[PDB]
Amino acid sequence: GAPKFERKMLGSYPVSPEFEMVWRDRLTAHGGYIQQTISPYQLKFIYPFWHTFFARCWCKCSAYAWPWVWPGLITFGLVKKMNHDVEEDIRDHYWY
Amino acid sequence: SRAVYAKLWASTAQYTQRRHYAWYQIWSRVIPWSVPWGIFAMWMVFPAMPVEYRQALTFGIWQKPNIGTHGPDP
Amino acid sequence: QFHREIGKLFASYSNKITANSPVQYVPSPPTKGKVRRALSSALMPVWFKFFRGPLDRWNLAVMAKYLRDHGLMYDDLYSDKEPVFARALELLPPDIQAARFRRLMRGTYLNHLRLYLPVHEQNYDPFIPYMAPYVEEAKFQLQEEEELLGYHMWEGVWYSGGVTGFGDKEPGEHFLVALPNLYGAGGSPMQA
Amino acid sequence: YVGKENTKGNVYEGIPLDQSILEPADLRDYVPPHSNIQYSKLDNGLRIASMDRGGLTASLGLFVHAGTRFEDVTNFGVTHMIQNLAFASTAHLSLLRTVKTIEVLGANAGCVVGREHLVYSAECLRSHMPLLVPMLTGNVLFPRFLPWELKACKEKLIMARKRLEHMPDQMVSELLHTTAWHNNTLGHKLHCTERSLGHYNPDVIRHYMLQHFSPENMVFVGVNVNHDELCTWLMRAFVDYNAIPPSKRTVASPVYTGGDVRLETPSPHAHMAIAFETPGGW
Amino acid sequence: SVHSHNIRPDKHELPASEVPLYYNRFDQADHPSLWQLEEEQQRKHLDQEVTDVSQLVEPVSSPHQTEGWFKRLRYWHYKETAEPTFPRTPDLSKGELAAGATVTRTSVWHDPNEPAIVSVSRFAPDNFRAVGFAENVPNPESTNSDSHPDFREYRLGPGSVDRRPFVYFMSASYFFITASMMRSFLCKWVHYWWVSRDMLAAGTT
Amino acid sequence: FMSLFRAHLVFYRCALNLNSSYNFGFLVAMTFVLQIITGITLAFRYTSEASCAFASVQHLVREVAAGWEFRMLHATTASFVFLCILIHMTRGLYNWSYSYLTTAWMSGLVLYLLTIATAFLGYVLPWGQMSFWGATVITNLLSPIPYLVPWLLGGYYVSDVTLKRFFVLHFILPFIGCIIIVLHIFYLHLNGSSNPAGIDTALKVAFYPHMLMTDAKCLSYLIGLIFLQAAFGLMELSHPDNSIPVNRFVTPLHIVPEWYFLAYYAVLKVIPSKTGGLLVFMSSLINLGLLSEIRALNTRMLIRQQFMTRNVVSGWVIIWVYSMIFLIIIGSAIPQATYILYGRLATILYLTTGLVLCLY
Amino acid sequence: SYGNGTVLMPIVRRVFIGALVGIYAYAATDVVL
Ligand SMILES: CCCCCCCCCCCCCCCCCC(=O)OC[C@H](COP(=O)([O-])OCC(O)COP(=O)([O-])OC[C@@H](COC(=O)CCCCCCCCCCCCCCCCC)OC(=O)CCCCCCCCCCCCCCCCC)OC(=O)CCCCCCCCCCCCCCCCC
Ligand SMILES: CCCCCCCCCCCCCCCCCC(=O)OC[C@H](COP(=O)([O-])OCC(O)COP(=O)([O-])OC[C@@H](COC(=O)CCCCCCCCCCCCCCCCC)OC(=O)CCCCCCCCCCCCCCCCC)OC(=O)CCCCCCCCCCCCCCCCC
Ligand SMILES: CCCCCCCCCCCCCCCCCC(=O)OC[C@H](COP(=O)([O-])OCC(O)COP(=O)([O-])OC[C@@H](COC(=O)CCCCCCCCCCCCCCCCC)OC(=O)CCCCCCCCCCCCCCCCC)OC(=O)CCCCCCCCCCCCCCCCC
Ligand SMILES: CCCCCCCCCCCCCCCCCC(=O)OC[C@H](COP(=O)([O-])OCC(O)COP(=O)([O-])OC[C@@H](COC(=O)CCCCCCCCCCCCCCCCC)OC(=O)CCCCCCCCCCCCCCCCC)OC(=O)CCCCCCCCCCCCCCCCC
Ligand SMILES: CCCCCCCCCCCCCCCCCC(=O)OC[C@H](COP(=O)([O-])OCC(O)COP(=O)([O-])OC[C@@H](COC(=O)CCCCCCCCCCCCCCCCC)OC(=O)CCCCCCCCCCCCCCCCC)OC(=O)CCCCCCCCCCCCCCCCC
Ligand code: HEM
Ligand code: HEM
Ligand SMILES: COc1cc2[nH]c(C)c(-c3ccc(Oc4ccc(OC(F)(F)F)cc4)cc3)c(=O)c2cc1Cl
Ligand SMILES: [Mg+2]
Repeated sequence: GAPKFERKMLGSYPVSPEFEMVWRDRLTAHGGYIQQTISPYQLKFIYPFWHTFFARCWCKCSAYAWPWVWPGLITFGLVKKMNHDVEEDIRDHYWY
Repeated sequence: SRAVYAKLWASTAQYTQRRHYAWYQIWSRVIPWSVPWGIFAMWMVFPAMPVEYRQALTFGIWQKPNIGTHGPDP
Repeated sequence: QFHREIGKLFASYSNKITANSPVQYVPSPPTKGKVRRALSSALMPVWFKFFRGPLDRWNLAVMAKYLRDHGLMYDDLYSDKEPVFARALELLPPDIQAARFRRLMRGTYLNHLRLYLPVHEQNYDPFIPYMAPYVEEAKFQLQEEEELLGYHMWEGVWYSGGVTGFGDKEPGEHFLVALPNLYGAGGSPMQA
Repeated sequence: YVGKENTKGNVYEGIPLDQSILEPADLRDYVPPHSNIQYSKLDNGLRIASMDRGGLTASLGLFVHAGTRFEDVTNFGVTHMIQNLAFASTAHLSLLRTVKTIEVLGANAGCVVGREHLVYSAECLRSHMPLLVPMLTGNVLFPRFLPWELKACKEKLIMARKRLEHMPDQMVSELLHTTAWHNNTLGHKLHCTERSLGHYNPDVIRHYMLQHFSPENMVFVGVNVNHDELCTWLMRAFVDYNAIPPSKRTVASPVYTGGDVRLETPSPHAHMAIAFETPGGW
Repeated sequence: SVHSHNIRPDKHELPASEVPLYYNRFDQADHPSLWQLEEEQQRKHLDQEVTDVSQLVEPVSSPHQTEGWFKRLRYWHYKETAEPTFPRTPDLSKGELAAGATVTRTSVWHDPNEPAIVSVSRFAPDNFRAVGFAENVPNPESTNSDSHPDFREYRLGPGSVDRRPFVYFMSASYFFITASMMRSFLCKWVHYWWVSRDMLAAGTT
Repeated sequence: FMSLFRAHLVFYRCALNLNSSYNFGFLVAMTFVLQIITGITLAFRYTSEASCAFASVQHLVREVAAGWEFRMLHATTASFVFLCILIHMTRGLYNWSYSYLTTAWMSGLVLYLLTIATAFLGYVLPWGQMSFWGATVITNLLSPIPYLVPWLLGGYYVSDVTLKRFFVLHFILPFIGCIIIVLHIFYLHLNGSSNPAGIDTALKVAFYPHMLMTDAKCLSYLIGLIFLQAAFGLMELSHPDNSIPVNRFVTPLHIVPEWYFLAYYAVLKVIPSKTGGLLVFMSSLINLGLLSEIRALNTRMLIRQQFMTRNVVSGWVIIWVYSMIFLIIIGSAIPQATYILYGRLATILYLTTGLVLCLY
Repeated sequence: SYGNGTVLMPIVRRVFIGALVGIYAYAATDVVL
């Protein structure tokens, strides 16, 4: 949950059992904020996914390139070198 | 005075050593519980050992049961 | 009296430490040995130029680009689940606490969309240590408490008062003290 | 106590208290001590006075001429705040280590606020005097007044007058002062009010101490101590650091007005008090 | 609570304002403080000495009351039957009780020679007490009877031997018997787990 | 218990930047449910008697209505249990989740060992050649421990008595696992879950409906892929020799266990010593458990973000993953000197990566 | 530290470390030394 100095409540009404986990993670909104949300019944909800497709795909694929792909190519190459030495070792021992 | 303040600061310099002295005190109170648990363990595995070994740990006291069956063949 | 003899050994080693303790600051001794500090200096011009040097420089570039993409500072990466850092956050003044709150909100939103910030919003140094004065004061407060109160393994009543009895103070945080009530509507420890 | 060197245990085991265990080397011919008061002064102006009666428990006290009669409409409650922050963190010792070390020594200490004087005091075995002197003088030499420590003391600051309401004798006395010297000098209240919380910040406190807590306005007293040894350790507490500098202050004369005040409260008795002024005081 | 009351109309169990079951004779005090005088001027049966069951006081209640097929118990007091809009008016001259609906929905409390505010002040439940109250209802002084023993008869006082060694040898003996029982049950479970007599023989050749 | 249901599955608040990497705990749970349902159903017609076990499985498929569906679903879903667990564990090592979710990590490790033992017991039940000879071998690697083998079997060899008791244990252990899942969740919701960025944040929303619909979407894919594989047989998840009756005096030409046990079976195969190979087994588990105390192993204060994004030095978990894949290939190969050489190369990486995770 | 009841994990930490030091020391003496 949250730290003790954040869990402190301003009100006095008792915490209801269905809300025990909500108030175990209370966090103070330091400085305040203003929130605006639209009803899902009044939004386009598939077009936004494709409108931002190229930007999202660039971000994900760029992050994964070095750390995942570069070790994978090396592992693939080692798999081929291994299989090339096995064949040659079978003929140097059993073939005439 | 600075001399007084120095001695008060140093009073708690050996924290690590005092925690080690705590280890000794507690482990000395706990370690005797190994005897009850040890007796029960040997008590449980005694019948799974060979007859020759069962007579050694008891100084010849223990012997096979005599219930009146499986006697010598004439 | 076997306990009094062991206590004599502890006491002898204790008095020796005290008699050899300086009364002013003295630099700590070198850790690595002379044999290890000689090989490093001999291989340094080659090891540093081609390996260790570029490793250090790649590391800082990787960190800086990730933080700037999300609008974050390095110190924003520490958690309030650390006792030291939690105490430090309690000591902050309003203006610094508000800016951290806002950066953390914005960075969660950007990571959700997976969209970079524009380059002109990334023109800042993310490695400014804005938490340092409060971290060093927190360490001092908690080191005092531990030395003055936590120098022994204290006994206690077991499974009484909502706690286990082995040192916990906040109730219901271990499985063997889970489920405090069968009937009723329960309650909050923060409303006692 | 990391182990123990001595291993002889209770060497008086089995010996009842109707029998003495002393040896001839423990006997002396009594020599009375110096029971008259001796006087000394430091170069910064601190006055010192002590007397020895031969006891084993000493009493130590630091008196400051800075009571509630010196407050004004922008300061009401400041002397009570300083009393509740006594033995808090100083430049060379934290709050926790100060109060925990006094307890482990077996001593008792406190701070009491009044209308003309503030007093810090402690009592302890007479061999611990050098250890207790700095923990008394530090409150007036270099207190820090940390924000988070002021915020932890704000609770006990209001519970004083609340606890005063259910103490009839103390309430009649306060009402007598507030009514005798209307809005001046000896008529100011001792404790804070909810209004006082509007100026409970370090700058107001530190400004009050700079006007009243100079060494010339302080006296130190001990009982069951060696005079020369007390002077040496008091000199060592002030030699390396700078004290609040002196200041000239004019003391306003009290203005007696008299009057009448009532306070209804659930009680089976009717408390009544009538008084007059004594010209000149002490 | 999880229990509901059963206040409803009933055609066979008539309302108490018409069939009370309990003996319907009550005295009435102008102010309930007067009952303290009744308690000091009336005699109590429990202060007389009787020796035989045949001399015990006879109840004023009649045994003939509840009737019906397969009704085993034959005497009751109270019921939850609903009271109607216009209940029967109690007859105070015969000692009948006036309480609840029979005060609020009847004119039983009117008195020609008194203000209404004064008359109705005497019809709170603390103003009525059943005949026989002062003579009968017990008020015990202890849970213990002087005809029965208590700890004074059984206490081990000065000159007595210490019991601690015996109490703990009693408990220790129970435990070394119960420990042996457990060890035997576990050893038998392990044997059952091990090879059987038919397979041990097949291995020998 | 409905206030607990709404507190933990309706109003529980979660960080907005969660994604599919945080959905595989639910999928594992659902695989247990499916196994319990299909398992109990198979038990109504299975025979533990060794002389008739193999035949009871075939008769179940060939004669009983829908018998093929419950048999093939139980076999396929078992493979998906281990794939989900592997992805589940790898997320934790990528995000250093064990830093503050300590008892959640330890409880999870116990669940993993319980699932390993359950799967091993179930694979012996059909009583084919691979059932018998795989149990004989895997139960000999435990020979260094004295008398830990002849009792679990109750005989001088994997006889008909071992089969009866493996059935009862296999029946019971999954329900014990369900008990430990409750502890697992207790230790998680004590602290709250982490997020992909590794930061604290107040931008959280309720589980229902936003996050509940992501779990539901993933469930659809799982059910569709299980049925696809079960009803058409696209991949080869089972070995053909287990379609042959047991023969105690004829060893098959190639003995290899299921794919989810192959990698560590290869490690133990390239180490010649039998006692040294079992010590290697303990050290690996000990390393995983020690990660629960990673905060204390160095005085520098750690961070959850590990900075693998765009980093050419990669991360230790990624290097481990490829070493595991490399060993699955070695384990599936015929013994040959060249295979043994490279297998030892990969074993060093497999073990060293675990140890260095405790360094920072 | 003072104030919490996490009292078993510090024991598990010291047992695991010790076990590792013994496994890799028993293998070196058999292969190297
Ligand atoms: C390969 C398999 C995977 C599937 C195929 C590949 C994936 C893409 C398929 C195409 C679907 C997307 C089409 C374009 C977007 C449509 C929505 C929209 O907003 O468009 C207008 C929008 C602009 O319009 P606007 O004026 O701004 O706003 C208008 C709306 O009001 C804006 O309002 P809104 O934003 O709130 O949303 C409007 C809403 C309203 O949409 C409608 O118009 C309502 C339509 C109602 C029907 C819904 C579909 C149900 C179909 C079920 C199957 C048939 C059942 C019947 C019986 C069949 C019997 C055989 O849209 C929908 O609900 C979308 C419905 C379609 C869902 C996708 C169905 C695909 C599968 C179909 C077959 C079933 C699967 C096979 C199994 C069966 C056979 C074996 O433009 C875009 O969104 C941009 C378009 C570019 C994106 C498409 C990119 C395609 C290429 C990438 C994929 C390449 C292959 C995979 C590569 C990766 C793997 C290697
Ligand atoms: C005031 C009140 C007074 C009241 C009246 C008096 C009260 C007392 C009267 C009592 C009369 C007797 C009553 C009957 C008791 C016995 C019968 C009995 O109970 O039998 C059991 C009874 C049948 O017994 P059994 O199995 O036929 O008995 C066969 C024998 O055990 C056969 O066993 P075995 O042949 O397999 O093995 C025997 C072997 C076993 O041997 C061993 O296992 C070990 C032998 C080697 C030991 C090596 C020791 C080396 C070190 C020596 C150190 C020497 C130091 C010297 C120092 C000198 C200093 C000057 O022992 C020997 O050979 C003899 C020992 C000779 C050697 C001498 C040393 C002995 C050990 C000493 C240890 C140290 C002691 C001191 C410690 C403290 C100081 C350090 O079983 C039942 O009735 C079972 C009923 C079903 C029970 C159901 C339970 C519940 C089931 C549901 C469970 C689930 C729910 C949980 C429920 C939990 C509930 C708690
Ligand atoms: C051609 C052949 C035809 C054959 C068929 C039968 C033909 C019969 C024709 C008879 C014509 C002449 C008589 C007409 C009488 C009409 C009475 C009437 O309607 O009520 C008027 C009138 C109705 O007015 P009401 O206002 O309703 O009054 C009701 C009372 O208030 C009631 O309340 P209460 O408070 O006044 O009374 C107290 C109450 C409450 O008392 C108690 O709760 C106390 C109980 C204490 C018990 C203690 C027991 C301790 C000892 C235990 C021993 C060990 C046992 C366990 C061990 C067992 C081991 C195996 O007592 C009772 O509840 C009495 C229980 C009587 C049980 C008798 C049941 C006999 C059943 C016979 C079998 C029937 C067929 C069965 C099904 C067969 C298969 C389909 O009732 C009365 O005035 C009272 C009359 C009561 C008469 C009862 C006895 C009648 C017997 C008739 C003869 C039966 C002969 C059967 C054999 C024939 C062989 C050939
Ligand atoms: C039309 C004509 C036909 C063509 C069209 C297609 C036709 C086919 C049908 C249609 C198909 C398409 C239909 C539309 C699909 C729409 C949905 C969609 O796109 O789904 C993607 C979507 C991605 O999730 P997201 O929320 O968008 O983003 C999550 C982030 O990526 C998480 O990232 P993060 O940054 O938040 O977390 C950090 C970290 C945290 O870690 C994790 O999240 C866990 C670990 C992730 C890595 C997984 C790999 C490690 C496990 C290895 C397993 C070994 C198996 C052992 C057997 C080996 C046998 C030899 O995760 C990562 O690092 C993830 C990035 C991994 C990149 C891997 C790069 C590989 C490079 C390979 C290089 C090769 C070089 C050599 C080349 C040689 C030849 C030249 O996933 C889902 O929605 C899941 C739905 C299914 C649930 C699973 C149920 C089945 C379970 C079995 C499969 C298990 C894998 C499933 C994926 C797991 C992803 C985490
Ligand atoms: C509830 C609401 C919902 C509605 C109602 C639901 C109703 C149902 C709920 C249940 C109701 C009934 C009550 C059930 C009570 C159950 C007991 C209970 O709650 O205890 C919790 C209790 C925690 O209590 P707590 O209040 O939370 O905190 C206690 C302290 O105050 C503070 O302690 P701390 O916080 O400092 O540290 C605590 C930490 C302490 O952590 C530890 O001490 C470590 C424990 C795990 C160690 C093993 C993990 C792997 C480690 C690496 C490998 C090591 C190998 C061994 C060699 C080591 C080096 C010598 O514990 C944990 O992390 C928890 C782990 C969970 C363990 C649960 C297991 C229960 C027993 C059943 C075991 C079955 C195993 C089957 C699988 C294996 C089959 C072959 O847990 C324990 O302390 C018991 C630990 C037991 C460990 C058993 C390990 C067995 C496996 C060992 C490895 C063998 C490998 C062999 C391989 C061979 C290959 C051939
Ligand atoms: C996580 C839970 C479970 C797993 C991983 C699991 C795994 C397995 C596996 C791998 C097999 C061998 C399949 C084959 O190759 O034929 C099997 C068989 C079997 N299992 Fe399960 N099982 C689980 C739960 C259960 C439960 C709860 C039961 C009964 C209550 C059960 C009953 C059976 C039966 C009767 C068989 C023999 C039929 C057969 O081999 O097809 N299983 N199990
Ligand atoms: C039957 C097996 C398991 C089940 C049913 C299960 C279930 C879950 C569920 C539902 C979650 C929350 C959702 C999620 O993060 O996916 C979770 C989280 C977690 N699990 Fe598992 N789990 C299992 C095995 C494991 C194992 C083997 C480990 C590690 C060895 C583990 C460690 C964790 C951790 C560390 C988290 C918290 C992740 C975070 O918040 O960063 N669990 N588990
Ligand atoms: C860095 O990231 C990781 C490191 C990992 N390290 C290890 C050691 C394991 C692991 C644990 C237990 C286990 O159990 C065994 C079953 C069977 C056996 O024996 C045999 F022969 F295969 F049947 C031996 C053992 C097999 C494998 C992992 O899963 C694992 C996963 C990830 Cl992601
Ligand atoms: Mg650390």
